[PDB]
Amino acid sequence: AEYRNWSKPQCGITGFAPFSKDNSIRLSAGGDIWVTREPYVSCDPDKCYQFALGQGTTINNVHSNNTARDRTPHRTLLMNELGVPFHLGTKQVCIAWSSSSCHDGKAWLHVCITGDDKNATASFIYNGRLVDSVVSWSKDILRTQESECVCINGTCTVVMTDGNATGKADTKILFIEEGKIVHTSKLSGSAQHVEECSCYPRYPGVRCVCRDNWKGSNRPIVDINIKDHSIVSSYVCSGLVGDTPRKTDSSSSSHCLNPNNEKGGHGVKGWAFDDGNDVWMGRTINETSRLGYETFKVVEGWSNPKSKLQINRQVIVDRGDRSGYSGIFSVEGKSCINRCFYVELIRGRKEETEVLWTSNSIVVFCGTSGTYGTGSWPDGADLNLM
Amino acid sequence: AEYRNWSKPQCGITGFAPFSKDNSIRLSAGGDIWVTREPYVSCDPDKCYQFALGQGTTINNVHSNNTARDRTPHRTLLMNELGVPFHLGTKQVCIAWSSSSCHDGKAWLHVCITGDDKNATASFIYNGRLVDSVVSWSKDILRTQESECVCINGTCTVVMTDGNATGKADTKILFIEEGKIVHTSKLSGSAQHVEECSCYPRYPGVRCVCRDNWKGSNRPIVDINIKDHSIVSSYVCSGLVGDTPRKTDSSSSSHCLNPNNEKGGHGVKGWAFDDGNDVWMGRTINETSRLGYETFKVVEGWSNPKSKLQINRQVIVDRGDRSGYSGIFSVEGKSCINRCFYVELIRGRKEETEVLWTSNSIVVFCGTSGTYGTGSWPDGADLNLM
Amino acid sequence: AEYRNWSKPQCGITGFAPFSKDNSIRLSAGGDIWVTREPYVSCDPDKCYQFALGQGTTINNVHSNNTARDRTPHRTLLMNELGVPFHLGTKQVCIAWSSSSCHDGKAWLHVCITGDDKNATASFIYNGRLVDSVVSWSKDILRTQESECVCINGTCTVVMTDGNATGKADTKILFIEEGKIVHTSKLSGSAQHVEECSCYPRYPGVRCVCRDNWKGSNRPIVDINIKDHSIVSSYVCSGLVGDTPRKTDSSSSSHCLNPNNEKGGHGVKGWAFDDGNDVWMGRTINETSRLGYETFKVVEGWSNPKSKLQINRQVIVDRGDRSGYSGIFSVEGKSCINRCFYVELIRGRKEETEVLWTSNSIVVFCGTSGTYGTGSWPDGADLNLM
Amino acid sequence: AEYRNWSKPQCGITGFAPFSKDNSIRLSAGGDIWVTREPYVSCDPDKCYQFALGQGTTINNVHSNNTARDRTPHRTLLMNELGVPFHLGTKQVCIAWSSSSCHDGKAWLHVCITGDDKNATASFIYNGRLVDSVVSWSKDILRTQESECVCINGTCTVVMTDGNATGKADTKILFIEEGKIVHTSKLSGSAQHVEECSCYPRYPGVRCVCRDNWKGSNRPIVDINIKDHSIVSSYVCSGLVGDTPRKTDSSSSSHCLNPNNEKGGHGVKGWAFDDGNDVWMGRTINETSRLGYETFKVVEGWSNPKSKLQINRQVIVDRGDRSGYSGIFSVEGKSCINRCFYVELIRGRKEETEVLWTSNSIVVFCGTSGTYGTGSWPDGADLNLM
Amino acid sequence: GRLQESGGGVVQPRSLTLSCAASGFTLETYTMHWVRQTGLEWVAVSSKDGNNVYYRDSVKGRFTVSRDNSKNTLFLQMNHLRDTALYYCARGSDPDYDKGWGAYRNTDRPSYDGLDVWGQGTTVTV
Amino acid sequence: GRLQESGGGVVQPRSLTLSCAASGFTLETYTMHWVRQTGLEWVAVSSKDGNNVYYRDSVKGRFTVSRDNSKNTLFLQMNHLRDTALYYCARGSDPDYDKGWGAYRNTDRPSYDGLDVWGQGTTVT
Amino acid sequence: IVMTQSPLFLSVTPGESASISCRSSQSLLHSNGYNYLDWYLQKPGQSPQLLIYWGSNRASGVSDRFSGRGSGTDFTLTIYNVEAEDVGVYYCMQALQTPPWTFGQGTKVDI
Ligand SMILES: [Ca+2]
Ligand SMILES: [Ca+2]
Ligand SMILES: [Ca+2]
Ligand SMILES: [Ca+2]
Repeated sequence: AEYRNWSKPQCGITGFAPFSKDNSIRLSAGGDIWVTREPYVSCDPDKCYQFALGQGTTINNVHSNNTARDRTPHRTLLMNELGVPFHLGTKQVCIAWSSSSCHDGKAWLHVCITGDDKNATASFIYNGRLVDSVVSWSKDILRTQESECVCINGTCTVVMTDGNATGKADTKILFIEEGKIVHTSKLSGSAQHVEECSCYPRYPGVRCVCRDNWKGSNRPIVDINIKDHSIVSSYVCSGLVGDTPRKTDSSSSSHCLNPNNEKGGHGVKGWAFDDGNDVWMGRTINETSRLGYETFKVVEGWSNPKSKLQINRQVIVDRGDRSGYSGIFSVEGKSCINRCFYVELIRGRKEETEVLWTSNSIVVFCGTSGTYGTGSWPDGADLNLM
Repeated sequence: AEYRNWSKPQCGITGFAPFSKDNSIRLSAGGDIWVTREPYVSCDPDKCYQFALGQGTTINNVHSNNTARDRTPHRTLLMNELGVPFHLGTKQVCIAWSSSSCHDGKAWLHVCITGDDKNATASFIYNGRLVDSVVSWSKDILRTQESECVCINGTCTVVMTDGNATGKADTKILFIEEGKIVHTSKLSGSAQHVEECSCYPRYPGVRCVCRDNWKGSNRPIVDINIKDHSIVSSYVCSGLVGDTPRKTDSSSSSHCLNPNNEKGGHGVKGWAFDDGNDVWMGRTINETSRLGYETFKVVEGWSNPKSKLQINRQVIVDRGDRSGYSGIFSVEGKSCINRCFYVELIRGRKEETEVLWTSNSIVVFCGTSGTYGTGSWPDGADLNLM
Repeated sequence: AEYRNWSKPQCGITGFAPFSKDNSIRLSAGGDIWVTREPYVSCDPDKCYQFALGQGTTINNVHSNNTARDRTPHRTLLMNELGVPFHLGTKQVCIAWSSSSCHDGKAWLHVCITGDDKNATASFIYNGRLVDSVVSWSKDILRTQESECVCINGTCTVVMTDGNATGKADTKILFIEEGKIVHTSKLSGSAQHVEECSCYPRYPGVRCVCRDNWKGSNRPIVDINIKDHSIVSSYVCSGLVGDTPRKTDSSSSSHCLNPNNEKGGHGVKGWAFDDGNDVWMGRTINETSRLGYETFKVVEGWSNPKSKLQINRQVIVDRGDRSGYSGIFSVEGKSCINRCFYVELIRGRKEETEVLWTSNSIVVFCGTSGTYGTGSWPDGADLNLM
Repeated sequence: AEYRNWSKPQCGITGFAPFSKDNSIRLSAGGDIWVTREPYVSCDPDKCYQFALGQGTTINNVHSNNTARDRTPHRTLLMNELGVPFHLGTKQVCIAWSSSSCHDGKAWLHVCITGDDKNATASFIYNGRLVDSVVSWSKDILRTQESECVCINGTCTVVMTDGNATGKADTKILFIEEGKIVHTSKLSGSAQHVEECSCYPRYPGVRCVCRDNWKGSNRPIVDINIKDHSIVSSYVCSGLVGDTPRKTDSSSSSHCLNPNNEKGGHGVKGWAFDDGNDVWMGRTINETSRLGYETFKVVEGWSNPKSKLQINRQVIVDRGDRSGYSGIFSVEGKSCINRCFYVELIRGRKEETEVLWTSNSIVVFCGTSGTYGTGSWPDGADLNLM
Repeated sequence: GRLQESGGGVVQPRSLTLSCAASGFTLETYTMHWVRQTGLEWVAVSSKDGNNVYYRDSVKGRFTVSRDNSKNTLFLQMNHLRDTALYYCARGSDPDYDKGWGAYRNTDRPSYDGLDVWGQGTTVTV
Repeated sequence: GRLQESGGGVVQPRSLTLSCAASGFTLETYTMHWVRQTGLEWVAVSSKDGNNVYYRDSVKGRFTVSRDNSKNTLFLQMNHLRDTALYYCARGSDPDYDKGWGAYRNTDRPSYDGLDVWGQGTTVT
Repeated sequence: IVMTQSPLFLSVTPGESASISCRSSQSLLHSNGYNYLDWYLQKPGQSPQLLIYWGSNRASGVSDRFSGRGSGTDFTLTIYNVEAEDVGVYYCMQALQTPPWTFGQGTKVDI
C-alpha cells in the first residue's frame, strides 16, 4: 500500500447521484441503534466508511434522554462501513466530542478531541495507536472539522479551531504524518472565522470550505499548501451563499475576501468545491433553519461575487424535512477524483419534542458525470410513533 | 483476481438440491430483522451473497407498518453473505427500490434505482464507489432485474425497463465496465414486454428469462451478445408457461416469438434456462396467485411450443404456502457453470392481514447432477402469533 | 493452502482441559439467541468453529414453542467461530436437520440433509457451493454424523445412515473430494447399528466411534481406509460402555465384535478414541438419562472386553446437570494431532417443562499432555426465571 | 509475521491522552451487553483488543442477578476489538474466571483459569488451540494477571499465583512458547505477596507491577529475565503508593524491598512503570475505596522511597466516580514502545444497590509525548434509571 | 409390497380363521394390523417378532392374532363370532415401545409409518 | 494433616484442660475451632496468630481457648464445668476479617475452607 | 381417543379446493414434537390408502394436492384442485395412544 497523492483530475460533475442512506432513526424504533450527531464519510482506497460522534447510548435507552448536549466524556467516534447502521457492534474508535479522519492510503488517522471544554485534548490515533496529542491552545472548546481530513503523500492536514464560538478564534492547520504532528500552521488570509471545515484534496494542495459562525453567511475558503505548509484563506465568491442562517437569494450578497455580514452569526457545516470558475455547493433549502437540502452549480460562483446564476439544482432533502451538517469527501476513481457529500438528517430535540433524544440519519450522494433525475431522501422517521 | 468469463459448459442438471434458507420472518418474531422484498442471490468467486430491497425498517418496528409500498426513498439494497439473516448489522450497499448486482471476478457492481417514480435515477456502484448514473429515459418507473446481472470478461450487462407497467415499455440492455456505462442497446426482437429479467451467463453471451406483465404468460427471452452488443428476444417455447397468472396446464398455450395472450396481464419474476432443447423452469404451483413453487424440466420445452411433456418435477414450496419472486443465479464449479435459483417467500400484507407489514424470507436451491428426494421449504412464520 | 493429511502422531493425553463454553441459554434470557440442537465443533487450520442445527427461530420467539421436533424444513446448519454464541448474525450455511462438516485444509465441506423424512436429500456444499447431492437410499430418515467429518489428503469421509431408527439400517461411508462423491462404501464388519458417528483422523485412515441405537450399549467402531475405501467395523472393547442408556458399571459387559445386548435400545451420540490398548471415552454420568458427563481412560479398554479398570476420570458436567450429544474433533498441534470433544448441554422440553422450547449450550474440552484439576461446566440457565 | 521483541526504547511520556471508552453500561440499558469484570487491553501488531471476564450473561438478563461472585464455570474470556462493546456477537475465547493474554507477534496466547476453587486448571490456548495446561499447585484459587502477558521473541511470560488471598502465597512465572510451558520459575526476591501483575516489556526483560493483598500498600515489582528465567522482586520505591486501600499521602510511607505495612491488607490491580529514576503510576483518587482514578509521575519515585514529589497529575476518573482494576499494556510505535493503561469502571453491586448486577465499563489512555489538557471519563451510567 | 387376505366367508353365529399373505416384502419387517369395515375399525395388531399383540376391546378373548414370519402370513383366529365386516390386513403404524413393544418415539430421530399397504380385504358375514 | 485431641476424662462438677496436637501441618496456618458433640455444637475458635478468640455464649467466662503455634498444639482451658460431650478439634472456617480478624471476604478473590480436618475427639464427662 | 371428522359429507366442484377437519378428544402431539395423526383415502371399491402420516407428511407417491395441517387436537386435510379421482371416503386415524388405533367416522367426498 502506497500513500494517497490524489494526483488525478477532478472529472466532470453534472450533479450528484444517490450513494447511501443509513436509515438509522427508522431502524432505531425496532433495534439497538447509537445516538449520534456530526456524522461524516471517509473512504480508504477500497471502500467508504461512515463516522459519527456517538452520545454513549442507543436511542431506545434511558440514557438517550438529554442527548442535545454536544460535549460529554461518553461521546466516541463511531466507525462503520458506509451503509452499516450504527448498531451495537459498532466500533468506537476513540473518545471524542469532535473529530476528523482520513486514510492516507496505508492506515486510518483519527483526530479525536475530548476532555474539559476549556482544556480539551486532541488525540491523534494512526494505524490503531495513539501517536500524538495536543492540548487546547485557546482554552475555549478546541474543535475540528467533523468531516474527513485530507491526506496527501502521507501528510495529513486537519483544520482545528479554538476560541470564541461566535467571535475571533484561533484556527490552526495541523500537518500529521503517520499520526505525528510534524508542523502547525496558523490560519492565514482573509477568512475571519473558520470552523467545521469541509476539506478535499486539490492536488498539489488541500482546499477547505468551512463555517463562519461569526460574521459571514458566505463560507470561508482555506487553501493549504501541503509542501511548504503555507495557508491562504478567503470566502466563496458565489452570491448564492451556502451558510444557514443566510439572507434570501434575492437579497443575499457575498464577498470572497470578507464575510458578507448578512445574518453572519451562527451557521452550519456545509461544503463547496470549485469546477473551474463555477462552484458546486450544497445548502439547506430553508434560509434560517436546517430544513431541506439542495445542491447546485453557481456559474462563475467561485470567482465572481455578483454571480447568482444557478444551474443543475438537485433537491436532496425536501424543504419540509430536517437537514443538518453536510460535508464533502473525495473518492478516487479510475481516472479522476470524484467529489461526494453527505447530509446529516437531524431528528429529535430541541426542534422535535415528540422524543427526548437528539440523533441523526445520513444520506450520501456522489458526483456523477452521467445523468440523474429527481427525488428526496429525508430521514423518514415518524417520531410521533416513536 | 481476473474477470469472470463463465467459459465453462453448463453440466448436467438432474434437478435441484436445497442450498440455503434465511428463515428471516420466523427470526423476526424474536430479533431485529429487516423488512425486505425483491430478494436475489449473487456470488463472488468464493461465496454467495443474498441481496434484498429493504424498506428502511425492521419487522418489529412501528415503521414496518405500511411496507407494501414498493418505492420509498428509504428502500436500500441489503447485502449479506448467503445464509446470514438481514439483521441490524446488514450493510445497506446503496439507495434503491430496484436493483441488480453481479461480481465481475474483481469487484461488485451494484445497479441501484431510486428517486421519483417518473424521474428515477440508476446509480452504478462498482468496487464500492459510484462510477456512473443514468436518468429514467421514459419517465415511468425506471426499473431493473431484481436479480444478479451477468458480468463476462469485465463487461456487465443489466436489463433495465422504463415505461408502462402493463403496456409497451422501453427496455434497454446496458453494458457496464467497472461501473461505467460503455454501451446501451435497445431491446430488439419479438419480446413485447420485458421486466425483472432473470439472466445467466451462456458463454459467449448472456441469456435472460424475464417477466411479460402485459400480454404473455409465457416468459420472454432476451439473448445478449456481449461482444457486439446485439440483442435478440423471443419467448420460452414451453407449453408449460412459467408466469403467474397463467392458464391451467391443460388449456395453456405458448409461442416462442409472441406473447400467448393467455392471462397475460400482470406476472411474477421467474426464471428458466435451456438444457439443449429442454427447458428447466420454476413457477408458482397455483397459476393465479403466488402460492407454492415448483421446478421441472419440459422436454423440448425450449424449441417446441406444443411441448407439455414435463419431467423431474420438484416441489420447492407447497401449494398452500406463499411463494413470490424467483430468479436465477449461476455458480462456477470445478468444471461446470451450475444453475441455481432462489424463491422469495412473501408473507404479510396485503394477502395476510394478521400483520401490518410486508416482508419475505428466501429459500435457495442449486442445480445438481446427483440425486435428490422431496420436501417443502416454505417461510414457516406463524403470523397469527406475530 | 494444502490438503490436510493429519500425518502426525496423536500426542499423549493425560486428560482434557477446558477449551470453550458458549453459554447460549443463559445469554438467550437477555438476547436474541438461536434455538439449536445437535451441536458440534470443527476447525479449519487456523481456528475452531462451532456448528449446530438451528430450529429456524431464536429462544425468545413465539416460534421457539414446540422445538422438540428434530426434523423441520426450517432447520439450518448454524456456523460460528467457536465461542461466538449463535446470535442473529450467525451464518446459516445450509438447510439441514442432520449434518456434518470438515475442512480439508483448503475449504469447508458441509454435508446437509433436509427434506421429507422418507425422501431426504443430502446436499454436499464445498467451498461455498453445492457440488453434489444424494437421495435417501432406504427412504427412512437419511441421517449423518452430527459431528465433523474427517478430511484426509482432500478426500473427505462421512458416515451416513438410512433405515430403521432402532433396527437394521443401511449405513454407507461416502468419500467426497471437493464436494463430489467419488466413492460410496457400504458399512462392513460386525457393527450391527451405526448412527451419529464421532470420527477422527487416524492416519492413514479414519476411525469412527458411533451410536448403536438398537442392541448395544457398547459403541460400534468403524475404521475407514481412505485409500482403498475398505470398511471394517466392531465395538469398543471397554467393559465400561459409553452409551446411554446402559447398565451400571458393576453389571455392564461389552463385546468388541457384537453389541452387548445390555439396555441396547436407544442411545446417545458419544465418542471414544484409542491410546494404544487403552481407550479415552466420554459418557453421561447417569446410566439411563442424559445427566452429567464424565471422561476417563479405560486401561486396555480398546482391546480387552473384560477391562473395567478406569483412570484419569474427569467430571465435565455434574450428574445433576443435563448433558446430551457429545462428539470428537481433532486439532493439529505443532507436532501432534490433539483429540478434543464437545458436550451438548440440552435444556428445556421435554424433560424441563418450565419452558416451551428445546435448545442447548455447549462446553468444549481439549486433550492435554499437561496437568489439570477438577470442575463442572453445566449450561447454568435458571429455566425457572426464563 | 515475526515474533515481537519490544527492542525499541520507551519514548518520553509527558502524560496520557484519551484512547478509548467502551460505554458498556450505558449501552446495556438499551442493548444486549455482556456482564463483565476484570477487563484488560492487549494489542496485536496492528490493533488493540479489549478483554474481559464475562459472567455468562448480559446485563438485561435474569442471569445478571448475583454477578458479584467472581468464580463461576460460566465465566469466559471475552475478546473484542478495542472500542467494540461486549455485544452478543462477542467471541468467548476460553472458559476462565481469571486470565491473561499477549500476542507474540504471530498469534494470540490466552491463559485461562477455570474449574474448582481449590482445584483450578490453567489452560494455555495459542493460535486458537489448547496447547498446554497446568493444575493449581497450592490448591487455593490459582489466579493470573487479569492483564496482558508480555511476549518477547516468542517467549511469553505470565505471573500466576496460588495460595492465601491475604497471606503467603505461591507465585510462579511461567514461560510459554507457542502455548507450551517450557519453564516455570518460582517468585524470587523480596516481594512478599504478588497478585494481578501489570506487566510490560522492558527489553531485554519483562517488568511487572503487581498487587500486594497482604501487607503492602506499596506495589511489588517483579523483574523477569526472559533469557535465563531468573526472577527478582521488590516494591515500588515511591512514597506515593499506588494500592487501594492506602494511607493518605501525608502519612504514607513506602519501602522498595519490603511491604510498607500501611493498610496493607486487600488491594486493587494497578500499574506503574519506570521512567529513569521516576515512576509513572495510576491509582484510585480515594485512598480506601475504588473511587476516582489519577495518574502522575513521582520524581525519583522508582529509586527513592522518601520521594513524594508528584508532577504531571491527570484525573482520569473524578473522585466521585467509581474506578476499579487498572492495568498496563504496551503498544509499539514507529521508533519507541508506548505505555498505555486501562481503568475498569465498576458499577453495580455490592456498592450500588440500585441494580442487582455487577459489571464494568472501561476507559483507556495511552502515553503521549505531546500535550494534553484535563477531563474526566467515568462510566456515566445512571443506575437509578436502570 | 402386497397383502392378500383369505379365509373369509359365511360363518354361523362358530369360529373362522382369516389369513393374510404378504408378497414383495418380509412380514417380519412390519407391525401387522387387522382393520375391519362394516367406517374403519381397528381390530388387532401383531408385533414384528410375532410375540406381542393388542386387541380391540370388543374382540378381546374372542379373536387371536398370530403370524408366521417364515410363511409371510398373518392370521386372525376368530372365535365366538357374533363381527360382520370386510376385514383388511395392513402393515405399519407401530405402537409406542414405552408401552411394551414397537417404535422408540422418544429417540432423537423418531420415525413413523402409517398403514401404507393394505390388502383388498376378505368379507366375513356372520 | 491430622489432629489428635487429649486431656479428656472424668471431671467432677472443677477444671479440665483439653489439648489438640497437630501433625502433618503447621497450626499457625489455620484458624482452629473446638466443636463438641453431646449434634455438633461449636464451642470456641482460636485465630492463626493465637491473639484472637471467639467463644460460644454458654461457655464465655468459663472456657479459655489458646494455642502454641511452636508446639502445634491447641488448648481449651475449661473451668467451672457443669459440658459433657465429645470435644472435637477442627481447623478452618475463618471468621470475617471485617469483625476483627480472619478472612477478607470483600476482596476480589475471596476464599473459604470449611472444617476440612477434625480430630478423633476426646470425651469429657 | 375419540376421532371426530367434519363434514361427514362434502361436495366438491372439480378444480376447486376441499378441506376436511378432524378433531381428537385428546392432543395427538407427542413429546417428540410430532402429531401422530394419519389420513387415509378409501376410493370407491378400493382398499384404504395412506395419504398423510404424522399430520402433514405425504406418503410415497401421494400428490402434493393433498395437504395435511394442524396439531394437537385439530387437524385439516386440504385437497387442492380436486378431481374426480379424489372421490371416496377420507378417514383420519390417531396413532398416539394405542391400542386401540381409532379412525374418524370418514368424510365422504363427491363431485
Ligand atoms: Ca454564518
Ligand atoms: Ca404475464
Ligand atoms: Ca445403545
Ligand atoms: Ca495492598
